[PDB]
Amino acid sequence: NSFQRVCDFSLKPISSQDRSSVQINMVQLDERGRATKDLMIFNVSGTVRKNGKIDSMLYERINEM
Amino acid sequence: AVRVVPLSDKVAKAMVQCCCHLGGVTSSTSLKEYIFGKREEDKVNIIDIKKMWEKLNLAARMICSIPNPKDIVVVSSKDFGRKAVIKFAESIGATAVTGRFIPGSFSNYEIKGVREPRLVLVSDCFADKQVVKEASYVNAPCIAFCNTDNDIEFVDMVIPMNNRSQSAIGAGFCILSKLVNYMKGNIDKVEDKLRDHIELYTYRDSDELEQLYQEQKIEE
Amino acid sequence: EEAEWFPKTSLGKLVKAGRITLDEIFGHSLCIREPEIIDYFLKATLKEEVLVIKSVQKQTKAGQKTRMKVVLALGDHNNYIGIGSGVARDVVSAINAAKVVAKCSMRPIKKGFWGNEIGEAHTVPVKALGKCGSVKVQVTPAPKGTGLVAGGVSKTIFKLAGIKDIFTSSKGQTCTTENFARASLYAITNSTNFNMPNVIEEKVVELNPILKNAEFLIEQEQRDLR
Amino acid sequence: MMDKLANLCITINNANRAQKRSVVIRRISKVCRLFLESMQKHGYITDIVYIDDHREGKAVVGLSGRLNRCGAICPRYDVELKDVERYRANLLPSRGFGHLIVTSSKGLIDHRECIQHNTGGKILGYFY
Amino acid sequence: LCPAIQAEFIRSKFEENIPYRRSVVSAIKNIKSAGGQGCVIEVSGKLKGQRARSVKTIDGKIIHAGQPKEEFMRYATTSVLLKQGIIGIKVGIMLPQDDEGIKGPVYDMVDKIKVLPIK
Amino acid sequence: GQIKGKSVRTASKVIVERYFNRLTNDFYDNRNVVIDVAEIRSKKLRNKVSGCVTKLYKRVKKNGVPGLYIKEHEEEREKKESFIPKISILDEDKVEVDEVTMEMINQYEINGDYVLAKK
Amino acid sequence: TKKRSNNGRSKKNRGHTRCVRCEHCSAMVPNDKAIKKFVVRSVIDAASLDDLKIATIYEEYEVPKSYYKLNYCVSCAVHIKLVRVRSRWERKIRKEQRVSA
RNA sequence: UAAACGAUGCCUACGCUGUUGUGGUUAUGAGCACGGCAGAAGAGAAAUCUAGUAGGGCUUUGGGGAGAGUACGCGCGCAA
Ligand SMILES: [K+]
Ligand SMILES: [K+]
Ligand SMILES: [K+]
Ligand SMILES: [K+]
Ligand SMILES: [K+]
Ligand SMILES: [K+]
Ligand SMILES: [K+]
Ligand SMILES: [Mg+2]
Ligand SMILES: [Mg+2]
Ligand SMILES: [Mg+2]
Ligand SMILES: [Mg+2]
Ligand SMILES: [Zn+2]
Repeated sequence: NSFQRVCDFSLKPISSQDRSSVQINMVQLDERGRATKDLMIFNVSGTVRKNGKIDSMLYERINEM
Repeated sequence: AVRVVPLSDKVAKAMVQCCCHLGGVTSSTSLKEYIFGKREEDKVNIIDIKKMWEKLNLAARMICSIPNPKDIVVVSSKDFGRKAVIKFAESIGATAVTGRFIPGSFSNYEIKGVREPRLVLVSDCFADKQVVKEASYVNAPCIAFCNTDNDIEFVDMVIPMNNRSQSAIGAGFCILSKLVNYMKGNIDKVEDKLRDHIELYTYRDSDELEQLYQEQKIEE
Repeated sequence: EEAEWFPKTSLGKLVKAGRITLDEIFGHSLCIREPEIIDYFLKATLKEEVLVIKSVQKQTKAGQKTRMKVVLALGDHNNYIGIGSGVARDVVSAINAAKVVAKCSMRPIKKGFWGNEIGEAHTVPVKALGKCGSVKVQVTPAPKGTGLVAGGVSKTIFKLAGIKDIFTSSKGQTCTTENFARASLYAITNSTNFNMPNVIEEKVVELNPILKNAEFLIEQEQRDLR
Repeated sequence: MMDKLANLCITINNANRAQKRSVVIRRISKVCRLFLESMQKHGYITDIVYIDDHREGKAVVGLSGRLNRCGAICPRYDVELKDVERYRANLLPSRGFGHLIVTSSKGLIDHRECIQHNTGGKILGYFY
Repeated sequence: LCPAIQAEFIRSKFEENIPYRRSVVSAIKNIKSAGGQGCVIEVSGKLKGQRARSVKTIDGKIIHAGQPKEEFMRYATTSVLLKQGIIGIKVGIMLPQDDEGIKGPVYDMVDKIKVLPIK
Repeated sequence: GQIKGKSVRTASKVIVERYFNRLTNDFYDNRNVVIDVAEIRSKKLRNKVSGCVTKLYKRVKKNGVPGLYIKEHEEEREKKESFIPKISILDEDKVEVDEVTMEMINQYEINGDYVLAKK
Repeated sequence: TKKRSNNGRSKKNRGHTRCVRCEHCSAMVPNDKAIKKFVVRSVIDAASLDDLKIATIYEEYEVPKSYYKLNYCVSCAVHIKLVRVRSRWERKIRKEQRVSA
């Protein structure tokens, strides 16, 4: 439904109006370092983006994984 | 740890000759995490190699995620860094913009010839400020090469590298091109074609090209 | 007599082909940049009301040059509302202009219960505040069967949004109709996005529909060309 | 000097707005401990450590994504059980969730436990 | 493309007691739909009270200056008598270019430059 | 007060960008080319255009005009850009480098043939 | 409304400063506010140096210079055109002027 | 008594970055006290920011223009 989108980095809902929200998709590495059909997916709000804070935060979470 | 395509000794050497690691004198709270010491003689900050390889790998990964590669838009509005974009985009199937980025050209339907982006790439993003600003209206991520003096709000992936020297610009673009091709299986090893490509991308004056023409013709 | 719509934008291609629904649009926070997109789904149902007409003036060597400024609301009495202003030489032209702005700024409005979850949801979920210029508005949930305790302009807006009971308070220069209209629309909007205790568990994830349908759109690229 | 229970609240409110996950709080008293321990029972904060520095005291805490706001009331008004719902309606956003904390002869308790135990007390603070 | 017809459509609607705005808007649609590349309409008089005014409308392309005005531009003027006084109507239309010379001039304007495409 | 103007200048640039292979230094040649390649009706305008074309041609020839694209020059540029120097700094296996870099090498045990810059 | 962030003067962290007198009209002006101008002028004009070369008794001669610091009040500086009115964004630009001769 | 003005009360908090000063101290990496400057984010009717966040403590003080900081009484002062 219309009310089920939540930001991964700031843990609050994203409103339908936010032009600066974006979704980031990345592939997963294969054995011997090649590519695969499976995707990482992140939903990120505009508030982090206006500040500049997203650069470091994403680097943290790829390490967490 | 992050799963990254392995470093190889000649590649490492290559970047060091290309002077990728020489930052400026200033630094920013966003970029402290990439520096590893300062030159006692010069006050120049030195960039961490292992981190540079990491974010280069991370960029490559997400370039692979978007079908119909034409929808990737590469921009770089400066000579001294021009031809790199023109070749790089062809190596992956992307579209490009070369001169002044006409403001409104993503926003406004009437301005022809530039596609609605799904991913924007920028080099030396002190110029091309408009491009980073405008992509924000159309829900596109942004990837930029950047240096310790400068800082950006909307850039999602900041690849750290020298951006103020023609040696350096060539190195970043040349390597990243190869990774994207490798990740897809278009090539079998990355050390294959170093001095050929890295030179092709490197910027040269008209005055040099005259000399090289005359030399080449004498050799022919 | 009528003109057929050719979609100017990528999302526009999907709606005309019939590959998408209006909840999916709002759910993924996609931009709307063609009014026809809203017409396609809601044309049969939209009501509108003009909140204010006023005359504005610019002084020149020759005299005052003058124009008509109109502000209105579009809404469906169920879920959707949007607010729009336009300026033109003529009151008709101004209405045409205002409607474009309204359609490009429609939003879905959530609802809730004053007490227990018996029957249908009828009020705003949570007490919230909206600010525009010198004007501040606060909305509070209300028991079923109280009706709309609301001032002149804001009352129309709650009705179009499909709210049945509310309590309202207000501060500032409410004579300025544009500020009072925008502030009240922000108040309900802010209430819908409040971080409810359940929200973290209700979370779902999906790939963006424009990336999901890339194959079809690539066929449409070649079909237009050939 | 600032009130210690006021200082606690502003420290966590600002850090939450700035999107930090953890903070150090610099001056701690007996009721500050009990307040934090209340927020842990209802799952608003996750991890607590106390540092025994011989200089007043200090705490390190992990914040959850569920915390929107908290605050202290000054002064600490006395309330009969008849009065508490008035304060509940003034402070909290909804009838469905959130906590108003009251000190009593039975420790810190919330506005629901007041009905169960049949006791008023003194008003202390709130969170949602 | 005949301004003398359209002006009499306008004059009729005044006697039919229909607002000038609606009447003029209709006239402009008819002129444009029939292929005119632009037109000008002015109404003048005791139109909305005791103080007289004139209201002028422009659409598309209209030429005012030089010899190109004598070959592309067509004009008509009329007036309607009402209980309060005479209301005057001016209509001007710019004809389309026409390679067979029926609807307008064969040769396009003297100042237009066109460069041919390459093989 | 003899300024070509925006119509004349636009037309002239389109002509040089597409017919450079047909033009020369001479006004009288250049006028025969524009009489063929363009639809200019006014006698005064075709003289203005042909005069403007000669001036552009001599600029493009005597080291360049920016923001003007000539196809056969793009061909020359590409063939020139398609070259690698004999001289290189990539193939020398030995290197001298800063002291901090030696400590960065030490912290990651990097294999090679690095030496301190003598300075 | 407040036109300048620094109130048009260079005083900060002080109560009071010494006054000086305007070169053109002798008005009192605070030292931290006065418009200042530096001059280094040859005693002998450029149009005479070619005569000096035949007039002097010495093998070589260096002309003596004269040195001045001048102070002006706002009204005089504007009227003599040492300074001019500037737009709302230009007002913020600060650059050192040339030494006069 | 002053346009006694940074027209911004006093203690005490929580708070982003870069740069430049003054005085001590230094594992030479930096700190502590007192400043200037330039952005950001929030805020505000805007201009702008001693103005961000907040039921921390205590004092002064305003309530549409005028008449009026004037009349009568009182206290200080040689008078003003
Ligand atoms: K007249
Ligand atoms: K003073
Ligand atoms: K000054
Ligand atoms: K006073
Ligand atoms: K001080
Ligand atoms: K204020
Ligand atoms: K008195
Ligand atoms: Mg003309
Ligand atoms: Mg003034
Ligand atoms: Mg005091
Ligand atoms: Mg009063
Ligand atoms: Zn003076």
